[PDB]
Amino acid sequence: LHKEPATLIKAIDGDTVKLMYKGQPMTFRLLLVDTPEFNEKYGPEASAFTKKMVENAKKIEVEFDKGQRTDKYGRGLAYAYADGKMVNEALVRQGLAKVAYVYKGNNTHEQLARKAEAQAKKEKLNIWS
Ligand SMILES: Cc1cn([C@H]2C[C@H](OP(=O)(O)O)[C@@H](COP(=O)(O)O)O2)c(=O)[nH]c1=O
Ligand SMILES: [Ca+2]
Repeated sequence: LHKEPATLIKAIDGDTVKLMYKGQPMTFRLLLVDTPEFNEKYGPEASAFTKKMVENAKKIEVEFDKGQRTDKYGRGLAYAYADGKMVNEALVRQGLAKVAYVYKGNNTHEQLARKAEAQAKKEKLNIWS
């Protein structure tokens, strides 16, 4: 997989963000994860976590997997990086997202995400508390 440039337009919630990609505004949904909705427990903390990561980043990148690049709602499906650190994995590591929506052929980082989830669960963090 390859990292490509993008710039932040605006934070949305724990697992969606509006980015400019190839010069066009798009909503991105983060692959392999599910954060709580803002109305749910840990939703606001997940939103804040993603917001801080993407707003503080000097460089945002997106990486598409091998399969579908947009979902049925027109959202981009990607792994997002802030100053080289994967947002998707970082949310799971912090117990702010569950590994979820693992579809075959867009699952390159599944192992990495599951290992983060195991560690978060062992530490009893947030969702796992
Ligand atoms: C993350 C992801 C979500 N989706 C779709 C499945 C779910 O459909 P439904 O809306 O029919 O439940 C939805 C969940 O996204 P959200 O968690 O943002 O609600 O997005 C994909 O199709 N591919 C993906 O990789
Ligand atoms: Ca969600």
